[PDB]
Amino acid sequence: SGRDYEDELQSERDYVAGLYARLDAERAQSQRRYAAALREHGGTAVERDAEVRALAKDIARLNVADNGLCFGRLDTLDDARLYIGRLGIFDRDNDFEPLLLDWRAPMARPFYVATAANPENMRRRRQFHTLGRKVVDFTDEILGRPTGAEHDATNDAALLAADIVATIQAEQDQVIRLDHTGVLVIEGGPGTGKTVVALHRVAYLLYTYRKQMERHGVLVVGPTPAFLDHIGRVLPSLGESDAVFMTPGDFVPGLHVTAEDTPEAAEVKGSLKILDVLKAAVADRQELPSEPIPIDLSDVTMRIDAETAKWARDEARKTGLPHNEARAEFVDVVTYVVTERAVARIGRGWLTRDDKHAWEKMRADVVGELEDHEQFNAALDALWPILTPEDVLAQLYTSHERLRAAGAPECLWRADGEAWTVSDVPLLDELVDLLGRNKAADEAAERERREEEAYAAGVLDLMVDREDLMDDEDHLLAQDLIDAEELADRFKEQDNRELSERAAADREWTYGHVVVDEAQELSEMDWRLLMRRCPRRSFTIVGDLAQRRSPAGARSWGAMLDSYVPGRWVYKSLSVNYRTPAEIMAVAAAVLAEFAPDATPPDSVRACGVAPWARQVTDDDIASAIAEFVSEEAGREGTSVVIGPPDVPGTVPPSETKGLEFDAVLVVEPERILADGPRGAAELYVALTRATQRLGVLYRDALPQALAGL
Amino acid sequence: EEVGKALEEFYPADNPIITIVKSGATGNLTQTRTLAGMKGLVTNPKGEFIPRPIKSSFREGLTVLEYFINTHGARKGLADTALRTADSGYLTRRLVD
Amino acid sequence: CYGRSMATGKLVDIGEAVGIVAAQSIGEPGTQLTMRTFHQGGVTGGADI
Amino acid sequence: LRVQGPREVQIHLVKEVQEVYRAQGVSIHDKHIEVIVRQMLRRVTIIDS
Ligand SMILES: [Mg+2]
Repeated sequence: SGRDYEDELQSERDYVAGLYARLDAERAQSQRRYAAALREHGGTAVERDAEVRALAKDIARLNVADNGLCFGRLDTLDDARLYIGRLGIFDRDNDFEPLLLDWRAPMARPFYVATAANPENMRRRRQFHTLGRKVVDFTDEILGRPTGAEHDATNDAALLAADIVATIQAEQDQVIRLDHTGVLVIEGGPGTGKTVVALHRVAYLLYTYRKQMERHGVLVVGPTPAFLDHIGRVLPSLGESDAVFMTPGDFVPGLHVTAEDTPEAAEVKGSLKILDVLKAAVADRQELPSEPIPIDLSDVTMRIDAETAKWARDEARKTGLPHNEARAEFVDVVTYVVTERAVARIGRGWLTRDDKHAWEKMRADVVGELEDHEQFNAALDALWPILTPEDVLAQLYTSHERLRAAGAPECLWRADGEAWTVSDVPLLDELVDLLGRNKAADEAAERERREEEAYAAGVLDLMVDREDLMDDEDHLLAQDLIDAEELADRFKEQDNRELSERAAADREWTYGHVVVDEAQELSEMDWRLLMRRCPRRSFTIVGDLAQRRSPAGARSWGAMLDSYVPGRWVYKSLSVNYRTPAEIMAVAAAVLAEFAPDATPPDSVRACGVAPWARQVTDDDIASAIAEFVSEEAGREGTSVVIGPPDVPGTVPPSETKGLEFDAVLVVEPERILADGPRGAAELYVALTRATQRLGVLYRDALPQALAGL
Repeated sequence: EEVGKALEEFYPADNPIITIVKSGATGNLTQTRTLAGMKGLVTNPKGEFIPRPIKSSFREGLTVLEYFINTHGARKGLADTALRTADSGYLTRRLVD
Repeated sequence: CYGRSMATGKLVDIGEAVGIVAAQSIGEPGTQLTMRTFHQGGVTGGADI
Repeated sequence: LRVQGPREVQIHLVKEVQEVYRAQGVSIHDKHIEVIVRQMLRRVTIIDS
C-alpha cells in the first residue's frame, strides 16, 4: 500500500466531500422552495401542483442519491477527468462544466463498455468503494498494457504486469462485448479470472439493456452475493431496488433451506427422471377405499364403494386437469352417482321415472342436502384430498409404501418427512405446478370492495346535481368525470412495495435477466426451475465443470441447456492462466488428470519461482503448524487462508472457498479431503487453486500419489 | 423570480395596479408579474413543465405558439377543480360520520 | 373542556353540536390541499412526498 | 399507543394532522381535530374477565 496511494485517496475523498457539500446546498434550496410553494404559491391549482411535484421529485432524487454519490472516475487519453456518480452536478458559475456525470449520461457510457482491447478514448478506470458519504478505498484498472505500479484490490494490473497479454485482452473483450442477448456460458480454469470477465460482461449487458430491464428485474444465483455486490457498487439504481439474490435452497419464497442431502438421494432428486415419480405420487393420492363408507344420511342409508370411487377417480384422471382443479370433476361425478342412487331409493312406488320436475326435483333436493352433509365432506376429504407440496412430500418420504408404489427408490426415505434439504426445494416448487391452486372464492374481499364502492357512490350522490346548481354558469361537476368505483379505489391503501421485495415474494415472477455463478453445481431440476422463471432465456452462466462437487451438478453444458435453447446458447472459454503462479497449476494439472487422461489445463504465464512447500506433521504438531502459518501470514501482506476438514478447528471447509482468491493458502491433510464424498479429489483441486502468491500443504504420513511433486 | 423582483422594485408605491395588491384587496404579485412581467413556465397536458418559457406578457401580447401552449393547463384546471371536490367531500363525509 | 366557542367568542353552551362544527371546519378547506394525481396511469405518485 | 399510551398517541395524531394542515397554509384550531380524534380512541379490547 503506497503512500502516494494514500495521498491520492485523500484527494479523491476531498473531492467527494466537495460534491456532497454542493449536494447539501442543493437539497436545502429545494426544501426551502418546496415549503414556500406548498404554503403561499398564489397561482392556479394546476401550476401549484406542477411546481410542488417537480420540487418533491427533485428532493426525492437527491435523497436517493445521498447514499454512494460517486461510482468512480475515468481518465481520458487527453488527460481529462470524468467523475461518474448517481447525480449530474455542474458548475453553474463555470458554464455548467460537469463536476459529476450521471451514470446514464452518454459520455459516461465508456465506464461500462470500455475495455482494454477497445478503449473508448480512456486510459484508466477507477472504482470507489463507498459505505456512505465516505470513500473507503479506490481500485484502478488500466485500459491497455499494465505496468504494475497501479493499486487495485483485485491485483489484475500487477498480475498482468508480471503478445500473449494481447490475446488475453482480445479474449476478454470478445466475452464482454458479445451482443448475444441470450444464454451465454462463460467457462475458465482457475487462475484465469473468469469472475472479473463475468462481472464486466454483466455490467455491460445491464447498462446497454437498462431500459429493457428496468421493470423486469435481475435475478442472481450462487453460493455468495459477490455478483450482487458488484452490481450494487456499479448500478445502485438497479442493485438496490431491482436486483434479487437467491441460493438454490432459497428458490421457494418464505422457505429457506440449508441442509444438504446424501450424494445419491440428491442425484435422483436432482434429475428430471424423478419428475415422472412426482406425478405418480400425486396419482398415488387418488385413493379409493378398501371398505364402503356409510353416508349416514339423515333418512337414507346410502353408502359409497370402491366401484364408484374407482369410476370417479378414473374420470377425474381422464379430465387431465391438475389435482386441486380436477377435484371439481371428481366431486361432481361422485355427487351425480350418489344422488341418482339416493333419489331412486327415496322414489319408491310413488316415483319411478318421472324425469320432468319430479325426479329432477328430488335430485335437486338430494344434492342441496348432500353438499352440506358433514359425513359426505369428510369422505370426500379422505378420498382425493386437497394437497400442498409439503403434504405430498412428507407422506411420500415417510410411508415407505408410497415410495414403492410410485417407483421412487428407497435411497430417499426418512422418518422426519418435513425436514427439507436443498434438493427438495425444486421438487417442492414443481409440485406447485403439478398440484395447482384450489381456485377458491374470495367472498370477504369482494364484499369489502362492494361496500367501499357503495360508500363512494353515496359520496357522489351527496354532491349537488346539475339541475340545482346556483353558479353563474354551467360547469363540470365531479360526477361528470369520476365514477363510484374510481373514487372508491382512489382511497385504498394501494401498496407499492419495491421490485426487490415484490419479485422475491412472488414464486411466479418472471425476471428480465438471470445470472448464475458457480452454475455447474445446479441440478437439472434447478435449471428447469430457473428457465421457468426466465422465459426470456437471457442468462449469464458462469462456472467450471471440473470444479464440481455436487453429484447432481452439471457434467456438460449441452446436457443441461440443449433442452431449452438447442444450439442458441453461446459458449465462451478462457484459455490463459495468469492469476495463479505456474507452479500452482503444475500440481493442479496432476490433481486434475484423475478425471480425464488429458483434461484441459490452461497454459500458465507468470511463473514466480516461489515454489509451493509441503510439510510432514506428526506427534501432535499439525495444530501448531497451522498456528505458526497464520501467525506468519498475518504480517506478510494481503489475505491468507487455511483449508481443511471441519474436524480441525482452524480451517475453512473447502466448499466455502469455492470462488475466492488469496495470497497465501495452506491446505491441511489432503488425504482426508480426497476421501470426502464422491468428489474429494475435486475439492482438493479447488483448495489448491486458490493461491496467488504462496502455497503450503500439511500431510500426515506421505504425500498422495498426485501430490508427490511438491 | 428575478423579473418579479424587478417589477416590484420598479412600480411606484401609488400606482393603482400595485396599490390594489399591496393593500390586501385582491390578487398577488404573481398575477402582476404575469400581466406586466413575463408569463413564465407552462405545463404539458401530462403535467410536465415545458422548458421553453412564455417570455411575453399579456401587456405585450402572446404570440400564437405561446398562446397555444398556454391553453393546455388552462383547460386542465377546469377538470382539476371539479375533481378536487370529490375527494374533499369524501373526507368531509367520513369526518361527519 | 371544549372551552370558548369560536363562533360566539363565549364559553360553549350545553347542547351545541361541536362535532358537526369540527367536521365541517376540517373538511371545508380540503380542496386547498395537495392530492393524489388524477391521471389514470403511470407510477405511484406516493413515492415522492 | 403501545409504548406511550392513549394520551400521547392522541397528542401525536393531533400534532401530525395540524402539521399537514399548517404546511398547506390552512389554519384550523386544534380543538376540532381533538374532537375528531377523541372518537378514534373510545374502545378497549378485552382478553379476560
Ligand atoms: Mg359566480
